[PDB]
Amino acid sequence: SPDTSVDNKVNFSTDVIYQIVTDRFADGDRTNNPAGDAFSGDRSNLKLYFGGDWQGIIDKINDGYLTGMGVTALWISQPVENITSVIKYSGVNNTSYHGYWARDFKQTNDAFGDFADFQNLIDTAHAHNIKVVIDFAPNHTSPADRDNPGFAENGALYDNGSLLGAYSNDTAGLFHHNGGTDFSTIEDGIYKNLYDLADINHNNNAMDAYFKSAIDLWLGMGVDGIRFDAVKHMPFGWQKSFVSSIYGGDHPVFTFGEWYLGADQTDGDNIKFANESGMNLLDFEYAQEVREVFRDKTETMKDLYEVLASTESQYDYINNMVTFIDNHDMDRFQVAGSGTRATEQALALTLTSRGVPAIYYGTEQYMTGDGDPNNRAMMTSFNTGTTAYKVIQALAPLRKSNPAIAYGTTTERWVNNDVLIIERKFGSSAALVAINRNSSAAYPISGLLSSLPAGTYSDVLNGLLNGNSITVGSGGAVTNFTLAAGGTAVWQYTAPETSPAIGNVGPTMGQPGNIVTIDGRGFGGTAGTVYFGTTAVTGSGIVSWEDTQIKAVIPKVAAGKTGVSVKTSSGTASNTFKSFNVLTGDQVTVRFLVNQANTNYGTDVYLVGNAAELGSWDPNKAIGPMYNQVIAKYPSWYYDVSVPAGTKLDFKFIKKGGGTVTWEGGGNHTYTTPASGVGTVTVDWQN
Ligand SMILES: [Ca+2]
Ligand SMILES: [Ca+2]
Ligand SMILES: [Ca+2]
Ligand SMILES: [Ca+2]
Repeated sequence: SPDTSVDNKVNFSTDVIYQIVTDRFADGDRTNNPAGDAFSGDRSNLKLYFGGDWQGIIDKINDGYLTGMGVTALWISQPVENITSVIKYSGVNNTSYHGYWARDFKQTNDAFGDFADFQNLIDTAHAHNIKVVIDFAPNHTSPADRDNPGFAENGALYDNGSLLGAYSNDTAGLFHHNGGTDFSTIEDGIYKNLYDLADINHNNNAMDAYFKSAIDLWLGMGVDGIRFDAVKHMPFGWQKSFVSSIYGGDHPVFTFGEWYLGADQTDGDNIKFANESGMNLLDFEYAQEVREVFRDKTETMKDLYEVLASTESQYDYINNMVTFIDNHDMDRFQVAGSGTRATEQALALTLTSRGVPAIYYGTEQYMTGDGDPNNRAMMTSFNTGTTAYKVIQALAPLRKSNPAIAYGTTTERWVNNDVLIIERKFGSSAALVAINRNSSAAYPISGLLSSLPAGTYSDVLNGLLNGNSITVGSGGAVTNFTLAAGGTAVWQYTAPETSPAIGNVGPTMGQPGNIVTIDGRGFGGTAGTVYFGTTAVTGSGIVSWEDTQIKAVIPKVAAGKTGVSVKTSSGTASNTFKSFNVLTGDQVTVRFLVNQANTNYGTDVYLVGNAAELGSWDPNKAIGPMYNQVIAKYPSWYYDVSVPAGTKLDFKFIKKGGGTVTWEGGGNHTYTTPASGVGTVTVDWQN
């Protein structure tokens, strides 16, 4: 099957995701509706269950509402069994309608449906060439008070109905007992509770095995992708080990996490997580800037382009960014009393930009509402006639048919404070997008250049947003035209590639023997070579080959980041996909601890070692800076690190800072890592 097939679970940049809060979308089965104080019949209390369920999603696929839009993936509320108790929070009864208060990750939330309902949703979606993404929240269970067991359900955790433990009587050490976080540092937000949510201890072997087992069940039923909740509040090392076990399992899938960023904020740890964790990220820098430019008018088109360029240079895998313009935690894009063209233009930009676009349910019906839970009202209408519906219908399928939009580079061709003209290019295909946010003034466009070959191009939107046709001359020169007030147009050209061209490689990280997927154009029908760096993969090591997709087995090659490329059976080479990170083997998570390592202000302890996962003795690739506040206290330091299973590691600790790099004295430390799960090592500093 080709790169655009619904069967391609690891690469999503040809898709458009529709994000559904399950309880708030469509009640297709009133018999699974919660009863009593847990249900809001008149929808007065938006913290209660309203009744939306998987059957309702199934109905809106079959009757064509969701298919009519060109949407090709559905991202749904965490499917797992939640607590069924109603919690009073400052006078207001609250429920698990949102799906984030888990108690059994191996059972369904019966409000949404049973396991047969879930398999039907998967089946109806795939049958319509729609992928299914689930929220997954392994950070915590549910609200709990350690010193008052009676509150809620004490954050209890069941395994197929059998109680592994609760917060108040936690003899196995399943949870952290370190208080609640004040969000003051990243370390503080990982190893402590988020509000009153019982924080899982993933340095526990039973917890590592539990979540690996639980995710495999959902992936076994055909789930195509995972939205990891709260990735800022779990150890980076555990998450890298966790997604490496997915990529090495039977069901490699696209994964991405939520790492919130505020407006005008960039964060080095966010960047490092997106580039090194093996998991991708929701693109908050893009989302906040688009909101500023179109919704709030607190930035201009020039500022928007600057963010497009700075995200491109800082993120290694820009086609994996999941872009959006709002979600279930922000104010709705549509502001009561504003017009709808801001929504329309923001969608048009997002649907044609690099990455993986995601649309929050009801965006296309101009739903309004500020803050949680007002931004989670019941879907107001299924009107397929709104301009926004038709904008998505027109432009989402371009991601499947034009490889410039799914894979291509991004180049500004014209920019002032109100107008942005952007070109996407991939080999012989290209797309040109023009947007004028000024609602009372048209702008003449003169001397615009493009990569479009000569001829006359009609607007893909056909004037729905006051766009126009253009005439392109010899050198990609675009004949003078006027971009109308509020105007938005898309012009495109797609041509069959003749040279092999890689658009994406998924997953982005893997140990030898994993199956990776290479998507692009012009690979030929018959098998050729795949080049992990300088080493060739042919014959047995190619699982399947065709013109837009190759599946291949990672070869036993030096661990570390490397380029991936293909040569056709006619000996023709491709471009190289940058920074594929080969692992040494399967991963475990080890907590490394070092004592009596004192430092002055501005100097941090780091971990170096022999395996690539430990930097290969490069203090430039050292792991850290380590932590010293919560799990263990300065002058003790600790860090949770993804390292190869069953492996004799040699390592030392170092002290680096503004210039100086101090090394550990004596001989090396040595440790054989576990064959599965998680581990720990405690060492003394050596002067
Ligand atoms: Ca229902
Ligand atoms: Ca249909
Ligand atoms: Ca945590
Ligand atoms: Ca600003």
